[PDB]
Amino acid sequence: GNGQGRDWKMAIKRCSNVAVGVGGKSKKFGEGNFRWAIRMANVSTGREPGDIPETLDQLRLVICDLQERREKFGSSKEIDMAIVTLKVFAVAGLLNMTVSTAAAAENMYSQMGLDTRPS
Repeated sequence: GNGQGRDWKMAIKRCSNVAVGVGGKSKKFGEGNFRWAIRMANVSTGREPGDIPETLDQLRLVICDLQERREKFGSSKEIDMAIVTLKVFAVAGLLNMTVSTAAAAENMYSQMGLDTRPS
């Protein structure tokens, strides 16, 4: 629960290069995107609104719970945006791995087996 730390800002800064669209013909991820995605995920999964994931493991738990909810209740433009936004924050932010688009981050998140729930 700390979206004010300097490590948090560096994570967002890394994700500033990532595009929401599949090409160079789109927007760039902003800090508002991630705060919205995290908050929307916390409320949906019985977490406190302002709970900020510190480690990668914490974020994966949120993503797993959110994807599970999408599997049970259904998909939508909002919940898909939230899930992919967290995955971008996971790959390009915490792991610091260069991805061009959100689709690339989504693809890297799966290949590295991050979809699997930790223990």
